[PDB]
Amino acid sequence: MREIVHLQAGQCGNQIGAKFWEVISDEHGIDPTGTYHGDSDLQLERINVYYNEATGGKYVPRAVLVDLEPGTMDSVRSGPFGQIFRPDNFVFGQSGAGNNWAKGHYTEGAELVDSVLDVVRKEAESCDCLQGFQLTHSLGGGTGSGMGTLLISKIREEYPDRIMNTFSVVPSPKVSDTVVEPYNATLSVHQLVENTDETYCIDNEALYDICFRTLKLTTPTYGDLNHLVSATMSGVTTCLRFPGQLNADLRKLAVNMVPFPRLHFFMPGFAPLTSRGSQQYRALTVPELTQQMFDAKNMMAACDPRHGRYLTVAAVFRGRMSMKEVDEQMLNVQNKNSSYFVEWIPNNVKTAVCDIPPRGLKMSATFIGNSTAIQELFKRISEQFTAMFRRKAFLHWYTGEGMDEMEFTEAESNMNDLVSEYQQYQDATAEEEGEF
Amino acid sequence: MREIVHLQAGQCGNQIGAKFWEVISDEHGIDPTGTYHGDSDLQLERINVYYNEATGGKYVPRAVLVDLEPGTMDSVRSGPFGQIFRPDNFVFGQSGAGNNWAKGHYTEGAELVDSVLDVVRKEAESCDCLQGFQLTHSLGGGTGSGMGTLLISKIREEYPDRIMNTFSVVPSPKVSDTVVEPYNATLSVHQLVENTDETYCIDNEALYDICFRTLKLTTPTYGDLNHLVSATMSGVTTCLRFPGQLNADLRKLAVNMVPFPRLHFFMPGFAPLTSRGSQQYRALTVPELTQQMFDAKNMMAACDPRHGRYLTVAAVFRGRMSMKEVDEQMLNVQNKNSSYFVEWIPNNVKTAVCDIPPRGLKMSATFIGNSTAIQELFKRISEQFTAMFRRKAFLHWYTGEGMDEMEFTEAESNMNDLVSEYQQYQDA
Amino acid sequence: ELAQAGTPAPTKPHDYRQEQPETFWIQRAPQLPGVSNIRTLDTPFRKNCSFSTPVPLSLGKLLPYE
Amino acid sequence: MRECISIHVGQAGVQIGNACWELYCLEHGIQPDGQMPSDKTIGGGDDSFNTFFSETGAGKHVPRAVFVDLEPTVIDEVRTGTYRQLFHPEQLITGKEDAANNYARGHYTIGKEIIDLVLDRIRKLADQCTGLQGFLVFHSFGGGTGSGFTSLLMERLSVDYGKKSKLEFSIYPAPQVSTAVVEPYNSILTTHTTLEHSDCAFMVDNEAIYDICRRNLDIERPTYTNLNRLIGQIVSSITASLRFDGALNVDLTEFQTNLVPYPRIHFPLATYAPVISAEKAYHEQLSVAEITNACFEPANQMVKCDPRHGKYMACCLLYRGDVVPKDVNAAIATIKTKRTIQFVDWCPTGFKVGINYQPPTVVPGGDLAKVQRAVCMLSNTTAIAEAWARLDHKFDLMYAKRAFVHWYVGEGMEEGEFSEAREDMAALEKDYEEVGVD
Amino acid sequence: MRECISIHVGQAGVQIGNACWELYCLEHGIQPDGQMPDDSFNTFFSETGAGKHVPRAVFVDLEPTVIDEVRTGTYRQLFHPEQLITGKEDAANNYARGHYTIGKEIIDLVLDRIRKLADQCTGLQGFLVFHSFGGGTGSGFTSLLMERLSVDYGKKSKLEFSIYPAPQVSTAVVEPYNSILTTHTTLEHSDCAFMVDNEAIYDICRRNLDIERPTYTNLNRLIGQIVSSITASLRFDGALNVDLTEFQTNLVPYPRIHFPLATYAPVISAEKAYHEQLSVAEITNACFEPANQMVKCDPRHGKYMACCLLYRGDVVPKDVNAAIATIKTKRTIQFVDWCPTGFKVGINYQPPTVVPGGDLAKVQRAVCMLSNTTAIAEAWARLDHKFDLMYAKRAFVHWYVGEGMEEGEFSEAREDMAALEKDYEEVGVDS
Ligand SMILES: Nc1nc2c(ncn2[C@@H]2O[C@H](COP(=O)(O)OP(=O)(O)OP(=O)(O)O)[C@@H](O)[C@H]2O)c(=O)[nH]1
Ligand SMILES: Nc1nc2c(ncn2[C@@H]2O[C@H](COP(=O)(O)OP(=O)(O)OP(=O)(O)O)[C@@H](O)[C@H]2O)c(=O)[nH]1
Ligand SMILES: Nc1nc2c(ncn2[C@@H]2O[C@H](COP(=O)(O)OP(=O)(O)O)[C@@H](O)[C@H]2O)c(=O)[nH]1
Ligand SMILES: Nc1nc2c(ncn2[C@@H]2O[C@H](COP(=O)(O)OP(=O)(O)O)[C@@H](O)[C@H]2O)c(=O)[nH]1
Ligand SMILES: [Mg+2]
Ligand SMILES: [Mg+2]
Repeated sequence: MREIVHLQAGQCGNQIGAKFWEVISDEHGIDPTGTYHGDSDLQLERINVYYNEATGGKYVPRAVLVDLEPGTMDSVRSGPFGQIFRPDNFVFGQSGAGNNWAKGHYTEGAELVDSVLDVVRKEAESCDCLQGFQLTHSLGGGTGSGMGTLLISKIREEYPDRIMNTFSVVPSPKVSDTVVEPYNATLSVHQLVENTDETYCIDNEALYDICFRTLKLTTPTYGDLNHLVSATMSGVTTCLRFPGQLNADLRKLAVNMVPFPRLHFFMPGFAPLTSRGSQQYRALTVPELTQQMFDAKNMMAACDPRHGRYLTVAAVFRGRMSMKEVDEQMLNVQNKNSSYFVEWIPNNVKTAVCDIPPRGLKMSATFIGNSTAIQELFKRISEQFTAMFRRKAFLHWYTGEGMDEMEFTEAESNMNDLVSEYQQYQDATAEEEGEF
Repeated sequence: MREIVHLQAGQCGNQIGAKFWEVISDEHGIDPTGTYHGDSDLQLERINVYYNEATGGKYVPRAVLVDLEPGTMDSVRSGPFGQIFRPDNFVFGQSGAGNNWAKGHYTEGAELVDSVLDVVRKEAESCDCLQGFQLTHSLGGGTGSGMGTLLISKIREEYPDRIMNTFSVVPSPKVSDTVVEPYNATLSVHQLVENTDETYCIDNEALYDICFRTLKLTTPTYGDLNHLVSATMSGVTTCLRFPGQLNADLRKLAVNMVPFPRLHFFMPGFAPLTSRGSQQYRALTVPELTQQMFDAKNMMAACDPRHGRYLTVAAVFRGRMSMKEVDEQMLNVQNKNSSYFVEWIPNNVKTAVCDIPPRGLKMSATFIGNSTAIQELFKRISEQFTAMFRRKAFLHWYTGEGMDEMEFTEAESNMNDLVSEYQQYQDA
Repeated sequence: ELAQAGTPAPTKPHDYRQEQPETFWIQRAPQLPGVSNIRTLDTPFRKNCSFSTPVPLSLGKLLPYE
Repeated sequence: MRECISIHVGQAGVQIGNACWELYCLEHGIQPDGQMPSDKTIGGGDDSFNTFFSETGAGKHVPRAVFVDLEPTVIDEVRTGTYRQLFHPEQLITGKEDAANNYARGHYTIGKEIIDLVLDRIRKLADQCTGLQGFLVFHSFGGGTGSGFTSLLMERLSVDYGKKSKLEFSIYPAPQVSTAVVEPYNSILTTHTTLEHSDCAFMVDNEAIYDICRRNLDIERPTYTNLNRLIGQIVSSITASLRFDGALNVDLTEFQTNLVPYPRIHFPLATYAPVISAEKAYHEQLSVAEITNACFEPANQMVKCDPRHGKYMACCLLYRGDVVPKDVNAAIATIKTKRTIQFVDWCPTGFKVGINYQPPTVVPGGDLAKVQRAVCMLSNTTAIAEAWARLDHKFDLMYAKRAFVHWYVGEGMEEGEFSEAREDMAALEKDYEEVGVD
Repeated sequence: MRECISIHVGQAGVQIGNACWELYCLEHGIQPDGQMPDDSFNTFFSETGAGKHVPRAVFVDLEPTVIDEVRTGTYRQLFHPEQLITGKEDAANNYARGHYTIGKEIIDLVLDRIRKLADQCTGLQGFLVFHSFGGGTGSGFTSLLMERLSVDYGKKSKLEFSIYPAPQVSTAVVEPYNSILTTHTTLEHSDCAFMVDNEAIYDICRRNLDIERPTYTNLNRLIGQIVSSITASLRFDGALNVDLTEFQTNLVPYPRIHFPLATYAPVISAEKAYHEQLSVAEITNACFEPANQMVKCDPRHGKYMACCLLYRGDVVPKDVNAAIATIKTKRTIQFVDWCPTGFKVGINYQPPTVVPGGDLAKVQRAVCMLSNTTAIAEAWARLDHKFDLMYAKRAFVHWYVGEGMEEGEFSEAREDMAALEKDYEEVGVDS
């Protein structure tokens, strides 16, 4: 009735997507074979949001998995929870992109998109009332950022009056493992700023930082990093699937956050995260969620909001709970932190409450934060791209595939206009009106 | 409701806090695991003043531990009452100061304050009405004095309209076990006099003198010294937790004991101290408490008020008792010694009474005293500082870490002005 | 002087050139992201491409979960 | 499907191929007979051997490699020895007379007779393969066949196969020791076929392996068998991303993107860590942070060149065993803080990281220890410019008096090859200094 | 977490290293294989993926005739084979050979090995340097090893336990040239430096331990007890623990003076251990007696500038403060007028351990003192007399000029020694 079609691009997208379907099948009570083994009756009331009915009482996900290397597709097939996916939806090539954005966007990925859009159209038209799409990919690769941005451009032209989420893994300076990351990054940010409704910046430094000093975790494997990524992406759309006292889906969240269509780069965060040696020393109460949600430790990007200004924020709560404390605690942090919150817009906090908690927890919360402090990542990508493009380094790997040198120049101008656009809104006088 | 945030700085601050949380968890009936195991209802009525609420009816102290060396932190966590503290409250640095005030205050303490001010703001905003703070630190070492003064200097502007207490281990001439100790004492009193509501002077000479003359213990370990000082530190905030016939919180003590804003150096004592041989033979009577207190041996500093004048006097009593004998005896000790009190302040006595006695004891008393005799202490520190600074001794450990020579000059001049201010009330 | 204990006794039989060392990956081999189908008794980290090959250019193999 | 055709040309190529193919058989469980004892009845999910072996209906697995040589005296050891049943009879191409330390003899005179048979066997392997990653070349600069016949081989392979990857494993002449006299002539006339006709080219010299196997593997007098074990260990580590499943997978064209900033600059530096004896493995703690610094240590380099006087341009790291991603980022971090090494200002993040699960194997009678962790590194450095200029001085010193030129002119080539191959090498050295300017 | 990488250079350095590391193994319960039959061992022993503990020490010598019996003896399987660096052709008691000619071929191997041990320290307190002033490798090689370590590592702690030549009996004749030419170069390249003298420890074992026929080995066991008591507070917990930096900053009034004296008490035989009363007052009273000194100089002619006490075992802080109080009143001791309180007190819990075949006995409490004293000038001023007497006719000078050093290095080392003595006296001059 309100269907979200899932899109996975690249090796990083498939590792995230495999854990995401594992975390919400447990939430809805689905065995790896495909049937339903649960204890409540409201788990099947709204299950067509992500699942599609099959014969014999079997549920298959509404996901398509796309890659340019067949090695990942067999791994995500033969994984712990890879049996539930329909084998038609596994679309793949034979030659990899090669950590090259030009191969994925112009030459190699230009032939794979004919097969992908036929499957996407086939799966989206079957919905009675399509709600929107959702994509998980990484900007540091070739088959996720080269061809994932092409999937962005075709879908937005075909389905204009639809809402599209993306979960972009923004590249990181300190734990970078690929030399040509700023080449792949700045050629894709222009595609995400023009043809995407919501963008969430998920960074591997913050996933490592949460797993080190908050969880006190010994070995933070990629499964543990994707465990945090699947947390916010399960919790952001929990008002769609479960009833609550104050319901707000992702479209109502989109209206209350985005003041201008060029400002849609957000920051996620999951509130109730404790370590094994400190959980039984802590009480689970609404002020304890609000304190752990708003500090800069739990932000899932390399952005410190102290340098910037919080533009507009969310809190999506989960659990049976009395929302005086929800209506009081974010007012208290509104009145205290006067400088961090921009005074040009009053009472910018958006509130939603869902009745059904996650499995095994009685209370939980999720954060979405639009801040001007996101512009320091684009400036860091700009300076690393400027310092290397000026010497024409690694350029023959890109200019030999047909794209000329002016695409880089306009990619610089589009990002420099973006970082300046955030800068005017950060330093703007509210109590004045202009020439208009 | 009215909540006190505890601070511990340095090895001495950690040892004095571990014993203090050991004696008031027994006062409020708390097992080593943390669960309440009591016998009355008055104990549970006021717990939020010092403890938080946790899952399963557990209480964790509202305390933060600060150190620059993990060696003392491990012994505190491995002690009898080390499980009750939250592991997030422990803040340690990987490189210590080494009895140096400059390391703790300028270079090494600058990086570590971002975590402590994160943690102390994290749990003080959870108070519905924060009553005040509390600090315990030692001036004989730079771990808890260089940064201990910087923590005071950072918390003052952040929380202006509060009250904070500090328990300073003021160094001694005969128990002087570090050479650069006058540098650590002088440069920290300068910061202490300007940003502190209330100060306490505790000296190890007086703690050794008490356990020798009074308690008759052959081996006075630091646990016995921590027992003696924490019996007063619990004894000063009893009106907040246990109701009495006449209550007096820490702000009510401060308004009657600080007549001028630079005069807040008080020296404490504890009245009912008795040996095991003399325990059978004493009689628990109200004049016995004030006669064992106003004895000059019983004090907890290396100074004598016989050389000075009692500016103001406070007494806090513990136990269900008659207060007519309290008013009679304290008037008697005020009038019989007419030369040890100032002429310009009549009724130099502040009195408080708490019903609930300390555990295992019938009646008790605690005394806070402001007197001119503290300037004897400050001159003793300043005469050793000026006998060793004037030859530029040990100056390369300070002038090479980002400190010019003018900080030493202004530290002497401010201390010279402070003893002159204290001196003018000895005569006038 | 005095008595020194020898090398500790091996709890399990060990032989190099045939034995795979204990790793975190081989401890959690069926539960890892990135691990293909497990049909080998020697190492579970040998690649399987039964699902990845097209319908032409394929020998008759065994698909996973089939 | 993914798979590489490895060619071994020269007497150095055959002897490298023997010690590397005995590693591949032990890694996949292949007997010298060619059969696989495992998968006797069922269990055909294992296809990690598909990159190097071809399955036959009798269970025989033949390698997809060709052995090319002009003298039969070293190739008849392979036809007689313990691996006489594994190799195909027609994949060991044998000439009649050797080039006899001569570029012109093996390029213009003798090298034109067996070229058609080699290109026939390559086409049979190329028609049999379904998806080809690239060609692997194993040869030596100093020999007649390894320089002369190899030079015509890359030009004929470039005309036939255009976009195929061509990796090179060349035995560069050592600076002070060697085994011949006309090595400067043979090593400077082969610069053209390694400049325009090679996608990647790893240089190794024998004496930089000699001191490594003396002071690290604690054996007092190694021989050529011990050199080829360390040389063949790197090729397994490069191709381990294709064969064995891992967390991060690096294709052949994956590290070419991250190590070739310009087409003129495709000369990385190969090194391996750890290289320790079974004596020292009992004593030394072996960790991820302690093996990523052995690659950066100039004493453990495999080319006699010092990166301290050079500067790094790009780096590629390949890990084997239990190397969790936590200690990868912790050890790369402290590499960036130390100022002994230097990076170019136009490459801010110079690292490429690949992680594979399967630890390396050992051989019976071998000298390396059975370890859990390993790392090989391929780094671009300006310190190749000082490696070329040392041999460049010896060539100009020899050519001033015009020695041995009558041995080259009389075979069919002009005398203008010496001056031309000197000039473009000088332009290549002039190229390397300019890129190194900050 | 804490670490202390020792370096041993010279034949005296190897012989001290054998006695020091035998004590370390028996104190921490280490077999010579390196096996355990708790993380106190982590400051000296590195863990291994085989369960072995490898010491954090580097042995350096130009003589192969003393490293081999380390490689052959009881601890032949404990030490890593690359930690025992051995040169060739010796140094032959020459500063010039050990510095300019022979020492420059093996200095790269030592600094590469130091890097391979200093990459394992999350936090390193400092290096300990053991060397002898007399021989060539302890003099020549240590002189430029200090300079290269100061350039490579910025402000890491550098402690010295040097062997100063005895005024009466010694080994060599050219030892004044070797001793002076290092004292000039250990001024600006050393953080702290203790001195031990052989003939005083000969007097100690003669009249206290009742051993009338000792060797270097009975001597070297006493230095090992001192080094153990220095790092005792680092390894094990105590009432008032002390790190390397604390007594390093409590013993230098001025940067030019970093030369304290190390004494030990009690040092008595097993028969006298049954009789004597070992209280903390009776062990601190023996450190002030000049007959129980370790350097042949009397502090009664000098002045105490700073002092550090290291109590070990069944000690009480109450009786320690009483023993300090009774010392401060007598007039045999004398402190300077600008230092009213010169004491630093360290207390450790664990009693010292003995080794079989030793000389000491079961003791419940011990003390090690590090007092900076104005009595050491008579050691340098007499060595100024010995050197200038033998430099007067330029004897043995051609043995030094022949390696490549200028004659003017001798003259500038004389101006450095004169300036160090004229730096020295004004601190002893009262106000
Ligand atoms: N690393 C290594 N190099 C080898 C080995 N065997 C031979 N070489 C190299 O081979 C060179 C000698 O020339 P060859 O390659 O044998 O000459 P060729 O390829 O047979 O050509 P011709 O002898 O002229 O017919 C020497 O410089 C060695 O560096 C080996 O086992 N390992
Ligand atoms: N205190 C002390 N000094 C020792 C001991 N053994 C040797 N020495 C000193 O070492 C000096 C002689 O130098 P050596 O240590 O024998 O040899 P070296 O230092 O390596 O110098 P070269 O002989 O030139 O190589 C003598 O003057 C002794 O003072 C010892 O056990 N204790
Ligand atoms: N958070 C997260 N990051 C991942 C995961 N897998 C890979 N990455 C990151 O993605 C980067 C490489 O992406 P890549 O595989 O080249 O993207 P692709 O080529 O589009 O598949 C690396 O720097 C990894 O840190 C994952 O499961 N979770
Ligand atoms: N009264 C008292 N004094 C102590 C205690 N512990 C240490 N001290 C004194 O504090 C001084 C050393 O303090 P130190 O450990 O350097 O403090 P820090 O530098 O802040 O860690 C010594 O002179 C002791 O006399 C204690 O538990 N009680
Ligand atoms: Mg040949
Ligand atoms: Mg010697």
